[PDB]
Amino acid sequence: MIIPVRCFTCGKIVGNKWEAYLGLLQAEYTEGDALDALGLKRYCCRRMLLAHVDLIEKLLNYAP
Amino acid sequence: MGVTCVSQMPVAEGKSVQQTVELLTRKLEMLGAEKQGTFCVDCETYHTKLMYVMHNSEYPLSCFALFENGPCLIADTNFDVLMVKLKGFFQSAKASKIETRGTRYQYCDFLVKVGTVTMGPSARGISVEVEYGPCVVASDCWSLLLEFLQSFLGSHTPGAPAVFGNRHDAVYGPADTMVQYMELFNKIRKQQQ
Amino acid sequence: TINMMEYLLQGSVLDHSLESLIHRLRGLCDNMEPETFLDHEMVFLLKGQQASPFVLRARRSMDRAGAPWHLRYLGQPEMGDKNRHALVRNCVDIATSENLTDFLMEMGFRMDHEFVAKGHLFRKGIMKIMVYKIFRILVPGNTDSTEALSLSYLVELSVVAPAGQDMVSDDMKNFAEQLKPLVHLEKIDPKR
Amino acid sequence: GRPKLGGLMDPRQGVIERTGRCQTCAGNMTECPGHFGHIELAKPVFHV
Amino acid sequence: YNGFTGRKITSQIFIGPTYYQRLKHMVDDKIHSRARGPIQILNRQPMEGRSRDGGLRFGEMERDCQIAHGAAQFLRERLFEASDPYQVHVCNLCGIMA
Amino acid sequence: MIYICGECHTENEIKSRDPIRCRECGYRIMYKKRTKRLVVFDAR
Amino acid sequence: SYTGYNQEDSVIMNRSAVDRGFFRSVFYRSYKEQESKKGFDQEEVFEKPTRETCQGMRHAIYDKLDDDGLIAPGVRVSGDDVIIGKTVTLPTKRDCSTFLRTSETGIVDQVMVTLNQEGYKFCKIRVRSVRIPQ
Amino acid sequence: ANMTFAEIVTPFNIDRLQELVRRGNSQYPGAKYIIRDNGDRIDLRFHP
Amino acid sequence: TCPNHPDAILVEDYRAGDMICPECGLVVGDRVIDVGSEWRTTMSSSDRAMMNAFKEITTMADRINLPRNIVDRTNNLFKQVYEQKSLKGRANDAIASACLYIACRQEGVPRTFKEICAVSRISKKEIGRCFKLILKALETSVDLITTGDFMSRFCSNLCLPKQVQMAATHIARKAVELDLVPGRSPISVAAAAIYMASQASAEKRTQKEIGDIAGVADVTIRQSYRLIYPRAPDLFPTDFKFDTPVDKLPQL
Amino acid sequence: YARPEWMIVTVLPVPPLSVRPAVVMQGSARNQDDLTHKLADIVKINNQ
Ligand SMILES: [Zn+2]
Ligand SMILES: [Zn+2]
Ligand SMILES: [Zn+2]
Ligand SMILES: [Zn+2]
Ligand SMILES: [Zn+2]
Repeated sequence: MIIPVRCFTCGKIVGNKWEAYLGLLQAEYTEGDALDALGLKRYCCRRMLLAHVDLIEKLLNYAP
Repeated sequence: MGVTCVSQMPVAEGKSVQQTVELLTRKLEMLGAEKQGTFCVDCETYHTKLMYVMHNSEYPLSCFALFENGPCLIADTNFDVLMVKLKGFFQSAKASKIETRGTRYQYCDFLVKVGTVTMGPSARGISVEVEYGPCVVASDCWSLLLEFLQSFLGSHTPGAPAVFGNRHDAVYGPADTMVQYMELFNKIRKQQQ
Repeated sequence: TINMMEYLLQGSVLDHSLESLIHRLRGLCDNMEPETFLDHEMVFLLKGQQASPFVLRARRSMDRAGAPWHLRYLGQPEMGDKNRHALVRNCVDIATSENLTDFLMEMGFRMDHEFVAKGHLFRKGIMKIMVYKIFRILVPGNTDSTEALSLSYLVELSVVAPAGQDMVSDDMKNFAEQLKPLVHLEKIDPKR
Repeated sequence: GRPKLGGLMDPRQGVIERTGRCQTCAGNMTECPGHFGHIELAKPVFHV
Repeated sequence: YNGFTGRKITSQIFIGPTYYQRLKHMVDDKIHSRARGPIQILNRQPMEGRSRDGGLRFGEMERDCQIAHGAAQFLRERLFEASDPYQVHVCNLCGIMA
Repeated sequence: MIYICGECHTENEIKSRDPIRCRECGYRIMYKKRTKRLVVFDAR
Repeated sequence: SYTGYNQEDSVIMNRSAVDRGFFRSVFYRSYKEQESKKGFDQEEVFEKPTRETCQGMRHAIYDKLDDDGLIAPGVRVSGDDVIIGKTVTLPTKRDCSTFLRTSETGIVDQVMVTLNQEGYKFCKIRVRSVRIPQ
Repeated sequence: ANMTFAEIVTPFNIDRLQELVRRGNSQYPGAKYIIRDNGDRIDLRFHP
Repeated sequence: TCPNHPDAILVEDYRAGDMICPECGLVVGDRVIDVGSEWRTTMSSSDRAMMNAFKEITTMADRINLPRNIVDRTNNLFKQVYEQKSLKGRANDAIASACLYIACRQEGVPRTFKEICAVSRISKKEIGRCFKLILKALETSVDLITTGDFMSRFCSNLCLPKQVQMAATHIARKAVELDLVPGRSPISVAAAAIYMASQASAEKRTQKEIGDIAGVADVTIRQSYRLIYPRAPDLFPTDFKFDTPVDKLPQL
Repeated sequence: YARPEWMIVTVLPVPPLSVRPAVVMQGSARNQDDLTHKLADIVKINNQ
């Protein structure tokens, strides 16, 4: 639902890069270029951002 | 029945509860005192008024039930069994049990016992009892207990107890020692902090 | 602790034949001089919320000086098998200090009925045979004046067994059988 | 409201309530195997 | 590299990202045991009660398997002792019990 | 006994006898508020 | 073929990944209980019973339930636990409460009370249990 | 822990079975029931 | 019934379905408790008549969308009355209609006698007579109806806003408290209050409309409204948005 | 072991309670078995 804190494979901190990744995508970076700028070199970490679905954004549209 | 005195000695400084007993007991050993076994005093409570039942190990078969200012019954161990059988009828209270467990040191006709009233699982405090078996008379054997205490206890030596109370030729009793223990226990339970 | 069950068989002897029974018991029983005890017993009942009042029996030996009061609790009858031919009750026996009356009253137990029992006690092995004449006590507190509840004397055979194993009743039945021609000791239910 | 002799729920036939024992074999629910009853037919009846 | 020893594995492993799914079948929901549990009213046989302790069906195929094994005692245990043991008093003269 | 209205999210005390219904909203779906008893989670 | 524990359509999972939430899941189970006043004097009511008031009860602790007979959200529930305390008046009042699955061990997620299509009060209790891959 | 095997008490295994009984049903390995020569069953968790 | 424990309460167990003495643990009863059930985890003339009455009750209830709980209460009431047999001379349909009315009253959502008659072939007079007889037979009673009981249904059927419904309820309750409508039927008072609120709000409903929904003649509504009109500003809620000022409300 | 006359039903056996045990439903409403209901039928008809 929300970006995982750690990369499942190697445990790299990945939970603080979702907003920056979206900002780069808005800034017109390709997905790979944005991942490289964020510093995710291992494809295990790149998978976290590339394959993430942020369902929490839509879940917040329902009144509490 | 030999005149006895029990007092609580604060651990002081940062000395751990156990660390202070270890040191106080070594100080007693440094009186030429020789260990003469082990002593366990386990007491349970009832919220009925309030009932107390205590049993020193020094007395092998007796169980003492004390009703505050009211009379103390010295009874056999089957008394605890009667108490348990009544239990459904009886009140129980909530984990107010208090126990002091420590070594017994004998110094030429004086038995000194230093123990940590461990409440439940956690120790807090210290009880010292000095008994004199030869001294049947009491209330004026205070000079003796006081001199011996100033010898080893030094500071925090008690200025008597009220169990001696009114001056009388009344002999000291095992009930009186139990009343001293009950006042000491009420103080540990409530001293707090 | 294990519990102590008391096996009791109760029977009566008229006064005229008391001498014959005394001589007979002395012969069958162990060769000990007769006890000739005299005692005062007061029963205390606890009127709590539960309907059944706890009954504790307190006994003081007036005849024997310097002997402690005895406090006992007697359980409900556990008799079941017809073959046992004995009354079984749970029992706890505790010696108590003289300040027993005050402790019980402060606790809340209330004195109910008082009796004075005088008679002879004889024993064979574990078995104890007590022959006594119950005396009613009148006046609110005292033992100076007593009236006889009956001309006859109750005879009770009691064993305080540890509750381990059984056949304790069988031994009792055999001993009771010998006194049966002189006096019919049988298990009589307390009810009526 | 109690078992009656000669009725369908005859206490003789077995145990009625779990905390009870039948009057015939004095056995509890597990021990008692149940005992048969009978009905007298005023007229003979064929067996299917 | 072998995790236990750190030595290079002689063969080169085929490794990469693949999309896997966790099925609803968890061992937690499927594990169940029965040991001297509740029984029903008439059959006096096992039935699940307040748990998954309804036991396992010792079917005809299992009966035939134990027959082939020749374990007569075990078969009798499974079908009689484990399921619904019972004893009755029967008259020798007339076979009907009473 | 506090219940939260499912529509307007209003807390209201309700007894065991009175009907379950929002005091002001009229909405008939109620949710119990989280228990005051504190539950410990191991962050594993 | 690392250690032979993946043989025959088996799989070896990374315990560290599982610890990091890998393939972790929620299991929500919903229990619905309705109180029905059907019968001359056979009525059901949600309430926490007492070991003496009712005709019969169980050793299971009923302290979890609230004054309304419903377990509050956020309370851990394991086997032999009462989530809904119901009493059906005996034609005393017999205990008609409902329990959970013994294996199940979760937290009461959401408790709602409403009137069903029949107009009878009923409660839906969603219990949440976390399934870590194992 | 749920499943049990009834072991007959022998002087060979008296001490081991006593230790298992002391452990009881609470902590595995332990025991669930004790059956006397009378054939009666005693529940260890109910009677500690 | 622990043999060694006279009068011992044996605790039930779910693991094995047995009752065990708690002080010794002895298992009294092997599998005796039946945890599966204990733990929840040619027709006779009388019965045929009862079945027909139940079918009629269900039909009448569905005509006005009454809940199944009210239907069940009506069925129980009809069973009691029918077995009591003090109304054996009265029609089963009339008994069923009166039982339905009593069930609504007891459940706290009363329906007017006219409302029940609209769904029942039995007339209002017969329904009322059977209702009185049923009350006497059951030796029970029904709480007196109040104006607020019918406000929800009447306003919803008139499609009035929630504010208008609240205003009408407050007006009727305050009028009853002030005793401006002594002896007047609660339905008539509620209809008059609803008319006042509707005329004071944007959604205006005619006397004929309100009478049609409420079962009350427009003339009766006129009488009640005339009784409550002088004190309309007092009756109206303080925080009410008057589309038509209370002074300019219709005078009739 | 088998006489032809015995084939005709003159005395009808009544199964024990264990064969057709009474069930409890909706509280304490004892639900008599189908065998109990049928036995009630034969009892009524036989008495009539
Ligand atoms: Zn990574
Ligand atoms: Zn039987
Ligand atoms: Zn035979
Ligand atoms: Zn709301
Ligand atoms: Zn027992």
